[PDB]
Amino acid sequence: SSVPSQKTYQGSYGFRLGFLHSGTAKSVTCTYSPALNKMFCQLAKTCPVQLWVDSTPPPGTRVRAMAIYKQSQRMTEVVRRCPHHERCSDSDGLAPPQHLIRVEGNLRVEYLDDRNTFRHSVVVPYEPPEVGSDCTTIHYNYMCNSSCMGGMNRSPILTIITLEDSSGNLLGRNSFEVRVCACPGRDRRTEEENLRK
Amino acid sequence: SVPSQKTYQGSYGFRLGFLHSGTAKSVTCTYSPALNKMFCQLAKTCPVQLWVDSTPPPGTRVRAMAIYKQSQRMTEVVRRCPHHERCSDSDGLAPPQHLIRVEGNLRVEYLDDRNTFRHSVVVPYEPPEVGSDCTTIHYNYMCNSSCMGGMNRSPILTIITLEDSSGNLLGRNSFEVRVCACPGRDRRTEEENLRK
DNA sequence: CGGGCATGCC
DNA sequence: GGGCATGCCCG
Ligand SMILES: [Zn+2]
Ligand SMILES: [Zn+2]
Repeated sequence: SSVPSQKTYQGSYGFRLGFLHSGTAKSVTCTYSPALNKMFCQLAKTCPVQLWVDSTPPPGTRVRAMAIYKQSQRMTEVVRRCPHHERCSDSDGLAPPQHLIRVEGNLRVEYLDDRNTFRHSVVVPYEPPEVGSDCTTIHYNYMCNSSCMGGMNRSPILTIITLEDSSGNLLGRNSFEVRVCACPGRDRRTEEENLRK
Repeated sequence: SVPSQKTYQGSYGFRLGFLHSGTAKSVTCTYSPALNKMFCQLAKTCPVQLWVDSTPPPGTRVRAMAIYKQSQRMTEVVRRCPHHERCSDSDGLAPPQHLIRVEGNLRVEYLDDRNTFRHSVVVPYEPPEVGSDCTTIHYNYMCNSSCMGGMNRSPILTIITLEDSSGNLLGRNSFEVRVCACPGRDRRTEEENLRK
């Protein structure tokens, strides 16, 4: 019916994202390309995303992740797990089986299947960093490959990360492209080389 | 539990023939005598010829069923993967879960077995048309051998049985099937892997 | 159909 | 990491 905004918005708290530096060994479970602003990862493997802010949002602030198709031809379509993976019983105990994006390690995670847009998202309460740290790290998992037939079917996606108050009002927004694939190092390297040809 | 795959020509001298289609990369259906194996593309016509020495009785039928070839999966029902089951490729006769359809036969019947839950497709036996010495059935395979959540790279066999009207066996033959994007490429590859 | 390549897997 | 199996796009 409509399309979510993907416009970078630092907001009043100076909200931005950070990623580890991981390298490009042919596989490697998760690697991020600064050149492409694109995460490359394997199915069900830890994808760390760092949340950086300048002030600190109030308690009750939430951090939401949602996938959308990058291409305008599919952008109104909801990003979901393919029929196979939806039915494969790899439940972590909380994530519903149709959801592409999961959060690891957080008892307070909530999954939303919006009644009106039909879009899936996963949301955790915002927490300040630990002592000795400058950022909050969320561990995401992507539960289908970009290639899965009947699901993403090779269509590229964006993950939109939004900072929101308790009622769902926008406080900040950032995004990154993601490719979920068998060989993240190889594929990251390939796409970076295509940028130099 | 596993249906028999024992070849028997039975009293009517029942056996199968296949077109001799060669190995151009993407030939739609091609059969390897050395491998007794059909290689074919998803949803493309796969002609299977029925040859008999004498005409079986009125009411005879011809059934096709797929089974897994490897012992570790032989007990599992062969079915289409979750994706293909749900794609919009119905012919309005075949159940969406069934791997094997018959095209061009309004008298086709499909069965899910009471006890084994295996799928099959059955058509009336018809004698060859005038000028012909065999009867051709046009099968279609509706999932690739490689499909995740289904065959998932496990080899299958198709078992063709000739049956009387009550289902009693008159004859049986079988062939391996690989459903794939490039049947010629893949046949030539397999036949080359036979050699030292 | 199919050269050329994308993308699974070990 | 290499490679090889095996699928898809658009001419
Ligand atoms: Zn999937
Ligand atoms: Zn399939």
